[PDB]
This record gives sequence, C-alpha cells and structure tokens, in this order.
Amino acid sequence: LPISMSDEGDSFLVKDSLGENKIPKNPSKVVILDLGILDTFDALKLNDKVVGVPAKNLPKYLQQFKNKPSVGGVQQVDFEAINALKPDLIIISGRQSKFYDKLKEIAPTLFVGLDNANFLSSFENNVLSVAKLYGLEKEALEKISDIKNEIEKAKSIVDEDKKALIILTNSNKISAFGPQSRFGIIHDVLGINAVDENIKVGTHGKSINSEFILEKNPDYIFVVDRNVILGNKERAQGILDNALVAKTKAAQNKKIIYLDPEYWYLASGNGLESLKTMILEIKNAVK
Ligand SMILES: O=C(N[C@@H](CO)C(=O)O)c1cccc(O)c1O
Ligand SMILES: O=C(N[C@@H](CO)C(=O)O)c1cccc(O)c1O
Ligand SMILES: [Fe+3]
Repeated sequence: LPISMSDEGDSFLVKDSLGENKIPKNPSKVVILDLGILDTFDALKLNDKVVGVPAKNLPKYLQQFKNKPSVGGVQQVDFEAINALKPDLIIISGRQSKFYDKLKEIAPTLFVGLDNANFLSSFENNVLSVAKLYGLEKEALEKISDIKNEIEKAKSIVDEDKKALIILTNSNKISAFGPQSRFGIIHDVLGINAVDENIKVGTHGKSINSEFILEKNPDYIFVVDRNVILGNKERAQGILDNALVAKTKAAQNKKIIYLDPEYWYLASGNGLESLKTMILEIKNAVK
C-alpha cells in the first residue's frame, strides 16, 4: 500500500498499491495528473521536468503550469496527448486508477494516492518518494517539517468543546463526510471534533437534508461546493439559506465556512504548498 523503492542504480524499482515499475532516476518528461503532486514539483523546483498537466482542471494556484501541454482533465484523461508526449513517467492519484493499465502501456505509472485513514503518513510517503527520484530528500524533509509545524499551530487554537459537520453540495443535494473520509483531515489531523464521529462513508458522502443538520447543530459547518467545479447556478449558499440551517449555531455565529473546492474537491493534499494553504484555511476559520 505505501510506495517503496530500491535503488538499482540508474533507476529505482518502485512498488505501490497499483503495481510495480522501473522508474529512471531524474525523469525529464513527467505527465502529472495529481494536482497536489504537481504543486510539490513546483515546491521542489522540478517545474522543468513536467511535460503534461490536466489543463481542464488547472486551479488558480497552479497557473505557472498553464503553458505546459494538456493531457486533459483529472477525469477526462487524454490518452493520445499523453502518448504523443512520450513521457518517461506518469503520476496519478485515485481518480485515474481506472486507467492504470492503459497508462502503464505508455510509460511507468506511479500511484500517489492519499490514504484517507492515514493521511499524514501517506502524504509524507508520496512527497518523499517523488523527492527520492531526484535526490531531493533533504529539501523535502525540511518542507514536510514546515507542514508539521503549521499543523501544530492550527491544532493549538482548536476549541475542544466545539464540533463540526463537513458537507458537499451538488445540484441541490447535500451529503455529509466525517473522520477518515476524503475531507477527514479537518477531524483526523487538525483535531476539530465531529458532530458525528460515525458517518464513516464513501467518495461522494452520506445523503442528508437540512433537518439532519439542525439535529446535529454544529458549531462549524465546512462546505465543499462541488457545483463550482461544474454546473451552477446552484450554490451552497442558496441551498443552505433555509430556516432549519438558520437556527443552527454555525449559521448564527457565521461559521458556515465555504472551503475553496479547487483545493478540497480537486484534492491537492499532496502539495507541499497547497496542503499548507488548506491548513491555514481551516485555522483561520476557527481561530
Ligand atoms: O464527473 C465526475 N463525477 C461523476 C460522478 O459524480 C459525474 O457524473 O459527475 C467528476 C468530475 C470532475 C471531478 C470529479 O471528482 C468527478 O467525480
Ligand atoms: O473515481 C472517482 N469517482 C468516480 C465515481 O464512481 C468518477 O469517476 O466519477 C473519484 C475518486 C476520488 C475522488 C473523486 O472526487 C472521485 O470523483
Ligand atoms: Fe468527484
């Protein structure tokens, strides 16, 4: 399940949860489909190694890669474009696991998935494995260290009594997420208590309504509005403007927090800088 690597010696033999690859050291033509690992290449000064990115889903904080060749979107993967580039490495996360075999035909394909049950250790493993390919472990370890310090700063101001609910909105549907989920970092790493520790659910969450939100009466509601990533004009603010949500402590104290979906939904948690931004976003909403 974690990435492991043996040096031998112009290359690494690399094993991860999807399979095995010989990856050359210092690859010079890397197609990156995980946006977080893309941010990490920037933080490690490896921008020139990147030859393909998913320009259809390129967020505001990664616009320094806007000039790179497109390999489509995180879901709409453009295989002909990837093949045309003749990359020496393709890096993917969970969203492209269904395309593994076709990708691995083109070139070695490294899986940098984030484990929702073990976010930090998978994050470190992902970043260090990538850094190892380039002999950059020292630099990566220093930046991981900074992230851990940001985590400690954020934890330090968390109000132990208060509780949060995490929701996703899509069209007019609300779904809920708790510990060990795709947004679990809020509870599992930053220490914010859940209104319901037992939601323990999947990729697009547990169906709920406003009645459920009032019943839980969260002090904080963290909202990931998926409509923004695609078709509005529906917006979480609209969905949540009703008398049930309005009675809630979160609504009353203006602690309905609209998290930037270009980080939370697109899931750039592998990024040495984007993960920091996400941590500060949570810290600043609760401090
Ligand atoms: O198309 C997507 N998901 C399908 C399942 O909800 C859908 O039909 O919208 C989709 C698009 C961009 C990003 C995603 O994570 C995603 O799941
Ligand atoms: O593969 C995913 N979802 C599929 C729904 O079955 C999809 O491709 O839409 C998927 C995986 C991680 C994160 C996602 O947002 C996501 O949509
Ligand atoms: Fe999705």
